[PDB]
Amino acid sequence: AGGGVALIRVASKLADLRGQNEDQNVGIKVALRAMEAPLRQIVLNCGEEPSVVANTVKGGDGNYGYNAATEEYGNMIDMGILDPTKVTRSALQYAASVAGLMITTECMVTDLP
Amino acid sequence: AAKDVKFGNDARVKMLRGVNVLADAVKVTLGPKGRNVVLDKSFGAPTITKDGVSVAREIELEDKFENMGAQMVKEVASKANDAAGDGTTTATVLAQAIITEGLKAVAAGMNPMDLKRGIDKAVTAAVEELKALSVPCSDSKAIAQVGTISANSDETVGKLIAEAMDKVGKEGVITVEDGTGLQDELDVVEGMQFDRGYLSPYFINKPETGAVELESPFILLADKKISNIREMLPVLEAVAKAGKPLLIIAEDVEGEALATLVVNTMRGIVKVAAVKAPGFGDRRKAMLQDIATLTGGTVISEEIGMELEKATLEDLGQAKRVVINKDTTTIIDGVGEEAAIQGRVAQIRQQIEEATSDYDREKLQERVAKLAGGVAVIKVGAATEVEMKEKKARVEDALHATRAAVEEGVVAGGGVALIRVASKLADLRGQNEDQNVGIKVALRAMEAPLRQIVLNCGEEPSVVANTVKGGDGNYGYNAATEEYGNMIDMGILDPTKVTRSALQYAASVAGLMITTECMVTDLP
Amino acid sequence: AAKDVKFGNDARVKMLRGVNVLADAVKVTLGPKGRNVVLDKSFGAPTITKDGVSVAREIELEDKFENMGAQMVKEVASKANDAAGDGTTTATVLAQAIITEGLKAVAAGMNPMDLKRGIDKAVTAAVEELKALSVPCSDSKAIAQVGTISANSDETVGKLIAEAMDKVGKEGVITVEDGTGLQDELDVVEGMQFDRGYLSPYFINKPETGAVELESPFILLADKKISNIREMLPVLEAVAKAGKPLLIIAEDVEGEALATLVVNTMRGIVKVAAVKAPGFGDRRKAMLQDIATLTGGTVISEEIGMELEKATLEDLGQAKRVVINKDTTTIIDGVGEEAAIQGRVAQIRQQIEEATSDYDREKLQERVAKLAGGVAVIKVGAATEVEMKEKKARVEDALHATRAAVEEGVVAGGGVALIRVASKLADLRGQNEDQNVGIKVALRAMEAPLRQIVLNCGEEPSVVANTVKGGDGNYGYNAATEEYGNMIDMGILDPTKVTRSALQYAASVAGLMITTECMVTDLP
Amino acid sequence: AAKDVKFGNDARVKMLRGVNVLADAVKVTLGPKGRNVVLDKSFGAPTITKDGVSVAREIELEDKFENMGAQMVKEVASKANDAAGDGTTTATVLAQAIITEGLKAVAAGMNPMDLKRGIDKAVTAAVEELKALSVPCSDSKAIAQVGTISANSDETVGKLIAEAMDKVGKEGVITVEDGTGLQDELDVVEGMQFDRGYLSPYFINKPETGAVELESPFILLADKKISNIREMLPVLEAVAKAGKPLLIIAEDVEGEALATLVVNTMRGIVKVAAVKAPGFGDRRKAMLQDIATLTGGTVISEEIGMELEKATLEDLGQAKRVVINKDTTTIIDGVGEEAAIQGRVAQIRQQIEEATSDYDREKLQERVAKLAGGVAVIKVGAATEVEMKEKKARVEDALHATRAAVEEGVVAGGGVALIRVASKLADLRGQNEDQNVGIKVALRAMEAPLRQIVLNCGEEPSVVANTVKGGDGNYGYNAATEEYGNMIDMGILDPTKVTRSALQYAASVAGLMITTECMVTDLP
Repeated sequence: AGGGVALIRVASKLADLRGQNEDQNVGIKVALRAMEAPLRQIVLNCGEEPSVVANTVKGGDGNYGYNAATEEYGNMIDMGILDPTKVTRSALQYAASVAGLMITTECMVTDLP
Repeated sequence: AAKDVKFGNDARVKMLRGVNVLADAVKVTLGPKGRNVVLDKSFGAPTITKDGVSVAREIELEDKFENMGAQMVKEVASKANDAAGDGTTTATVLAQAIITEGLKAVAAGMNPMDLKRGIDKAVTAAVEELKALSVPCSDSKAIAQVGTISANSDETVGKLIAEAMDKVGKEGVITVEDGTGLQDELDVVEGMQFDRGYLSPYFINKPETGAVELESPFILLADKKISNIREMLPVLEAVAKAGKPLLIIAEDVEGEALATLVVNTMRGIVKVAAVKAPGFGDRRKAMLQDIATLTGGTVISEEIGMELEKATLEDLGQAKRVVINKDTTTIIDGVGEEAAIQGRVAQIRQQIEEATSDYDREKLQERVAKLAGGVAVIKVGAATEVEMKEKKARVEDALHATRAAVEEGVVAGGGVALIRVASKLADLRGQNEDQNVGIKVALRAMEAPLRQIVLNCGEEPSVVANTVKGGDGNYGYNAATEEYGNMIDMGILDPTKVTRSALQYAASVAGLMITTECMVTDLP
Repeated sequence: AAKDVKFGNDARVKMLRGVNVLADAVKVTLGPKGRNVVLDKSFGAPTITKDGVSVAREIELEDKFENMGAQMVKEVASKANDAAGDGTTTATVLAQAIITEGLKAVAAGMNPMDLKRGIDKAVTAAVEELKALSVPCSDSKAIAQVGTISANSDETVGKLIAEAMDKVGKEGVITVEDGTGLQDELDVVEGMQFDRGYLSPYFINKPETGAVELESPFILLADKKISNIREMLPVLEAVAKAGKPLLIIAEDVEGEALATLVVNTMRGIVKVAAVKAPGFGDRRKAMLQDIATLTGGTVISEEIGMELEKATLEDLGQAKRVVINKDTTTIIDGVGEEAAIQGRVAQIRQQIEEATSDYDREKLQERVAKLAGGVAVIKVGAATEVEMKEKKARVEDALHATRAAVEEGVVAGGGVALIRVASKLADLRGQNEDQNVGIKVALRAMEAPLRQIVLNCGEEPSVVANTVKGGDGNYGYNAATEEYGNMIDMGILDPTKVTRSALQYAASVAGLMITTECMVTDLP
Repeated sequence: AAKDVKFGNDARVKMLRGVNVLADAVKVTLGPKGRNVVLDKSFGAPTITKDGVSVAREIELEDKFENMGAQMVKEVASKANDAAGDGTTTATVLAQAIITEGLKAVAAGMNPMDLKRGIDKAVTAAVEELKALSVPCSDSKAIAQVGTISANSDETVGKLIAEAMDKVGKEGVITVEDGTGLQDELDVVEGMQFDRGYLSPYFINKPETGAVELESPFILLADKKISNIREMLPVLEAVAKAGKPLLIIAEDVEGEALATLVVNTMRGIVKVAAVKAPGFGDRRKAMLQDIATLTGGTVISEEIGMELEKATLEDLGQAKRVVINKDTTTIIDGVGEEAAIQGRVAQIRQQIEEATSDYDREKLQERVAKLAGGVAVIKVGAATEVEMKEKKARVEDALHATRAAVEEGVVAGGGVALIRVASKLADLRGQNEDQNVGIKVALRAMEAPLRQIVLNCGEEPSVVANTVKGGDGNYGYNAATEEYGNMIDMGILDPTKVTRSALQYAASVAGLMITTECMVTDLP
């Protein structure tokens, strides 16, 4: 289900995930909120309320989501808002990789201005 | 002196900056989960309070234009608080929301006068909707419930308020006093209360409550306007050598008389409070005569023959305790003959019997009610002096809230009445598009306070607001328990008068600010 | 006046800076190996002290907001010191740790209200754990041991306090006076103590202890709120010509009377201390009558008829010595006929035996206990005057420490009680993640004081902290000997009251500062 | 390299400043009473112009953001000019009005997407209203009228264009070039015009007129694409030894052949052009065969087995005069036997009456009409060169305006059509309120050009605009004569195409700029 609702559905499913350490739990919550973010950005571009739409989509299940183009909810597959699973998976994995590399960054070397 | 003048957009921008500063200072203390503001004191120990009234009182900005905007918002909030007993923070945040949206519209090119018309129409419709949504508080059960709610769910204050309003009536005068013993005491004593207050604010005996209180004071009654002090210099000297304070009420006190009264008050040698006589003309003279009988004194009338130099300590009226406030003055348990009061009530009621005009009948009925009903005194008793003072303050707050409730009922508190009303007024339209924009501005502004409360609670404002708007009636969001349902059952009650006054005063100040085009103020 | 307003992050950072400055100033004086702080003086000779109370007393910063935060921490630390007698530095460092960690968590994006909830829950659990860990100090041997420990391992002071308490009772009143001979002297004299303090600090005769002492003073007994000076002017003149000190106890002292009393104290012509009457109402009248009988004087009452003008020296109350502090006032050896004392105590006992209600019975029982117990005066003696002053200071410090011990027991001192309680509470949980993080913050803050002490000792903080954590019971690290063991047996004791009060006040101030969102202060 | 970014409001205000500078520079020349704009050239003599095209070309801002906003409005205005033939100033002022009002609305808080939707809806309705209001231009008298007023009220051009349209229909091909004598003569020659121009702007012989003009060209007709020079250099050497210009007609010219032909053109050894073959597939080959028959030459096609190497002068196409523009070219007097044209039109004719698919049916109609219609050339003569060149410019502008009027019609000029359409579209509404705001913005923006014209005329524009709105039909205000009436009767008129294109492109650029949130540009 495209339009950034696959990530919010996955985050809703994974809201019960846990880690070995409290910092791992904080990281999991960070990842879930980040997964929430793209749909919020889309509906902010649409001019609607981000949090209300995000919570409404979270309440639903399956491929039910908010259609940005028509500003009306329902099954995202039927209206034709399809994003390939590979696209979303690769985007999420690469964003996670770059963010993990950047969070652990401690030092830099650059040419002086 | 030289003045700095701003025109058009710049003045409104400065005004918006000032209002935003004041509203952000006072708005974090809204709701049960409201934050606290730390106020600096010259002594050294800062004061940390969750009361928005003190935060608004302490706010004053360096920039003149922003300072004046903040002062106007402060003045309207204080007027709302005095009229209703609460809602300073609610009035300020409502005003800020209306102001921001209206100034945005004005910058868009909207007509300020049409915007003000739309705001006024929407607020009038909101007042009508609030009156429709209110529930009566006539039965003693609801009175006790409201009194309990006001003082942090304490049943004791509720039953004391309920029994006081049963003994004296919903329209009677109820005053609190320190309890000698542990058990709370309620007694009814003769007395009256009028709407006239002190001439200048400095006569306040206790700055914490902003009111004037006297123990066993003398009562002075003059039928002429007091301007000269030499006339009653012997009277004040006799009062000072007697020891007991003196309360003077006449047509007016001003000039050198008021100046020397302030001098005596600030020096502390003589503590005397001045309050204008109630009413005007024949009604004023009749009320003065009634007060003379109540306190056992004599009215100093120039035309009759008595004069201030001729007044002696015997002529002065006497009471055991009086309370003076800028909005009203209370006389409690004045030493006077009960037979004299019986004669006065008999002559007033026969005057009513022979009266013809409706206005005179109503005024005489008000006089006889305020003369014969008396004052119901609540003696708040506890086990410790500090907890006695705390309980007295809580009882006074509960009494004010219950008075507002019995005057106008109670709506669902916690800022959900405003959002319910704004949801009910979705179809309101004006005669102009600018009026419709103003109406939408007013609706969003009424939405705002609940959003601010739930933002202080840390939850999402928009989701909670939409969930509350989805419901109907008194259904809303509870801030303390973070769970929805009926607000009346959970005890989150705000008097309809408080919300109505806050909304109306916020609308008035917002309209005055939107229709503002220029200033005059002193240079830095 | 114009005000400078800070919102959210900036205000919290300013408070963090101020608290950090004050805490770094005061924390270097923690522990036996604590450093010392140099304090400037206008005279020229700097004051070098290892006492954190003074270091806090002369902290005040140039930045208004940092000064506000530092003054909040100073006020709560002073409240802890007054309530307990010690723990100013511990409370300050605990507050700094909680504030720093809580501000970090708030900047992380979490709800401050849930953080404060978690802090309060963890601190309540810590108080319960401290109550569980405390050992009784009721018998004479533990009392003497605690007194010895408090007075720098001096057995004479501890044992003297031991028999003083055994003679007067653990709840009895004990005062310290200068002795004449070398040998210490203990005696019991008739007297009583009440918690009514002085009106203003301007009456403090000796600033080093912050108390008021009068040798052979005259006690005024008035049943009315002192407001006018002309009433007791003849009494003041008679006392001045007598030359003995004067003391007033009444319902309240305010206005020109208080102003002229302060003026006279500054001039020194007449030494007068202003103290309110104990209790309120009929109970206050009863306590005033008890004091009158104790001093042999007569109560000047409005209902009797005689006034302050008609008062005479022989009707005026007299005592050998009185001590006045902001928290309490003590009457020592009031000159009164013993027959009247036994008559009054007998009539109090028959009132008790005829009393019915539990509250009145308890009030009369405490009244008779304080009336009949008397005052056990301690006359500390030494060969040299300066060493006798030092011994008196040690005796009074040991007296406060032993009072705290007998009130709430003793725990393993040196900051290891907090780390043991944190080890016990490491399994605590809250209703939300923010509450859990707040509990962790509170536990780490409780860890902090031992780390600071061992850092002052120069050893490794974390290693010693974890080594003490691995232990159980009162096992802990000794700062002086740099080797572990049972803290109780090694002579390092802190009263449970001191630690509990320090932790509670640090938690309260930290929650108030974490929930702070806005400020109002005067511009530079 | 490194780039500076602006977001949200700052980007919009920068773009607004740039568009404001552009519009204030270009709109002062709007209307018959337009002001003068002086422009520098590095040569030494400033130029003074009253046309908006030159000012728009010469204008740009030093700051990158304002600059790029100016160039985007400039490029949409240039697109409007290229499509319609005029209207750069009207399109630019319309764009400025929409942009200003829409950015004000966006700053007010309305959603930019809904604003763009409303603007687009209003503009589509305006296009429909303009189509309804358009007066058809098909009569020869209407052709004379549009040619006259379009050429500064010069009627001779009106009649000349009239018999041009009479000879070669309304949709035929009409051209004007330099001529001899005093009289103006018209002749029709066998020719056509397809929509292919030069592949590179460096092939141009007459940069002043922007046309690759060749006198007696000798064209090449190669069906295959030309990349290198080996197979096509025999043609170059043949035309070099024959001394005739070469033109190139091919499916697509690429490789270094284009570069070397441009180089040889620069050196002046031989003039060589390059024009694409219109269409693609087999239709392009068929119409290339048609061109070969028209010019009497042979097509070089790889499908028929022959190649470009053996292309010689005797078996290749030739023409008398060809004008190559950027988008289309005109072949004039294709030399060749008329029997070839007769055979070709016959073959195309049976292609019509045995055509199966409709689309191909209309395609064959246009092909046969284009081939058999011919090209009409008009010859302009006068006394000296300067006035006949001025007449050349006037005739070219009149011909373009006549073509536009024939294509879409004639509406009232001077912005009367826009104000009339805006008045007629007063009740348009959208789905959302922001859409209605955008519709009102578009209506006021299309009101604006007439107001600007009146302001240039010296009169205040509000009264004139309301007076013209009060009227109906083509009634409007004549700026030149300072009076009202039927705008067509006074003759001041413009083609419907110009107004429609100006409105469309102004709306497009305004929506694009309204929806802009981020701007990326190089650092200063």
